[PDB]
Formats: sequence, structure tokens, C-alpha cells
Amino acid sequence: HTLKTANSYTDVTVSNSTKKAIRESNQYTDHKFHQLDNRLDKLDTRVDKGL
Amino acid sequence: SSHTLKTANSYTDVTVSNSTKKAIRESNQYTDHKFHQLDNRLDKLDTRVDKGLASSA
Amino acid sequence: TLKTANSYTDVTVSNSTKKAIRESNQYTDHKFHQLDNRLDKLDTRVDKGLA
Repeated sequence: HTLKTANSYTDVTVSNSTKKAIRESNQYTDHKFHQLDNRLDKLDTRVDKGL
Repeated sequence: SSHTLKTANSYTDVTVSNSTKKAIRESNQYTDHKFHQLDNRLDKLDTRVDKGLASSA
Repeated sequence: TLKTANSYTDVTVSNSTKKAIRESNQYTDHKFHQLDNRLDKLDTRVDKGLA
């Protein structure tokens, strides 16, 4: 009985799923990081003049 | 089984989809949490700079 | 034995969930850190430019 074919479909689907998750989380992460990059750039410029 | 690879395969698709969404929800929760600690630190540095500034005479 | 295929699915999906979370969370930490090291560098500046 083709548990093998069921199990092997699972493996393929899971591993693409994992991929997807990681990339989607990291793009959210990159977005959040850029938020904060743009604040830090605007503060760093402040300090350089307030100097 | 033969063709109830279809029922197994279709259970695989349903479960994988719910899994992908959960992993993403949890990850992004953890991101927001860490972003927030950084936000809080920038807020208080921003306030410092606004005072360490206004002071002149 | 949909049951045996289905229960291999459950075991594999649940392992891939946590894997995707582990990797996301490490990318997040990595970014955090970059940002922390920028903050500490700016903090120190302000504490001296507080001359």
C-alpha cells in the first residue's frame, strides 16, 4: 500500500511550505527593520548637526 | 489504497496550508515584540536629542 | 490506511512549523542585533555630546 506515495507527497509539500513561511516572515522582518533604519538615519543626522 | 492517495493528499494540502499561516503568524509576533523594544529605545533617544537641543542660553 | 498517511502528514507538518519558526526567529534576532549595535553607538555619542 502506497503510503510511500502519500509520504513522499507530504515531504515535497512540507519542504515548499517551510520555504514559504521563512521567506514571508523575513520579508516582514525586513520591513520592520527598515522602519527603524529610517528613524535611526533621521536621528543620526540630527545629532551630527546638533553637534 | 490505490486512489485514496487523493484523500491522503488532500488532507496533506489542508494541514500544510494551516501550518504555513501559523508559522508566519508566530514569527511576525516575535518580530513585533523585538521591533517594539527597539522603538521604545529610539523614543527615549529622540526625546534626549530634543532636550539636549532646545537648551541654548 | 489514509490513517497512516494522515498521521505522517501531522508529524511532518508539526516539525516543519517549528523549523520555520526557529529560522524566522533567528533572522529576526540577527536584524535586532544590527539595530542594537547602531543604537548603542548612537547612545554613547549622546552621552558624551552631552558635554
